[PDB]
Amino acid sequence: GGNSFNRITFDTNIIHELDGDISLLPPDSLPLVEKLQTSVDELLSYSTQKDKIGLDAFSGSYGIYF
Amino acid sequence: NLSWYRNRLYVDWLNKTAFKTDEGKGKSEYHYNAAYKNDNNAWNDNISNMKIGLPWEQSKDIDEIPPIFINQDNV
Amino acid sequence: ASVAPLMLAAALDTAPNVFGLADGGSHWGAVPYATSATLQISAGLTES
Amino acid sequence: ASVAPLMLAAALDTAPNVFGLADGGSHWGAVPYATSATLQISAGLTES
Amino acid sequence: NTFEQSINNSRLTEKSVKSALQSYLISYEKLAQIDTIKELYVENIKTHFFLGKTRESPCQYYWRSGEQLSNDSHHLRWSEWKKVECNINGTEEKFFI
Repeated sequence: GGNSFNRITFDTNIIHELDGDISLLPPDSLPLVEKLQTSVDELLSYSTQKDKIGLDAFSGSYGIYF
Repeated sequence: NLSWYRNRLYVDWLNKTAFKTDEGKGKSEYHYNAAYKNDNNAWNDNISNMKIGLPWEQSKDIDEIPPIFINQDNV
Repeated sequence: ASVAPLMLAAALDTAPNVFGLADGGSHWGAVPYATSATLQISAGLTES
Repeated sequence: ASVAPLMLAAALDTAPNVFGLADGGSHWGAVPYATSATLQISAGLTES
Repeated sequence: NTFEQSINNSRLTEKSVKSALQSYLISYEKLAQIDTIKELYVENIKTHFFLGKTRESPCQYYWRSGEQLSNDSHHLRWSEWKKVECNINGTEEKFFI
């Protein structure tokens, strides 16, 4: 006829994870700010890259930044 | 008041101005604000001119008043 | 650092200003003015 | 010397303007506009 | 690009690169708080699109995209959070978006 239509879908909320084991969330940025206030050597170290940032979390949604 | 939160320095303040918005009510909404010093000594702005009614009705001194302090409001 | 205060000022200007039997006072084009001013600041920054 | 009059003008603009059964007139984003203008003056000063 | 042209001195010190590193983490900490609201899966171009609000009382929405099938592998080809520019960012209240 010469038109299209959508659906409004009122009142949506926070999406935590995508469908099928994909998380949209980053790891916690608070310990990186804790370690900014100390030296750079206590931040750019392997012990801070182990527990605070994952292996699979090093890739993924926020992976370009890491 | 100053407050040290998320390894930052928050500072929070209200503003004594009436703002009858429901136009039957009195002392209906007051503007509340926040900010935080970053580690470049630069001030960002969390909340910035959000309208909140007073917890206490009318008295200069009350007993106890904590704010929820993550984006919400109670005593 | 002079980019976020312009967008915050244009956010605050869209709130209504006059009360008490005169609704309104909200500047309608404030967010596009801050978009233009922010983009001018970005152009001057890149030329610097 | 053109830094303190901008912050004083933005202090004075947040006072209410219209009286007599029309509350308000206070420019809400005036202090962030003066922050942006002050920081532009500081950038031009440092490049000078 | 902000980091790369902040350490662009001539006789560098470690203070300048640490200051640019601090500015990088301060800029990252804002993007690490973006709150994903609205999704959209385009089927022709095999992409997701997200709409993300930040945690301020002014809204300041953003957008990003994952650029392939969600289960082609573990990885989507993601994108930087970029700001939606016009007319959403006023301090108003929305029925829908």
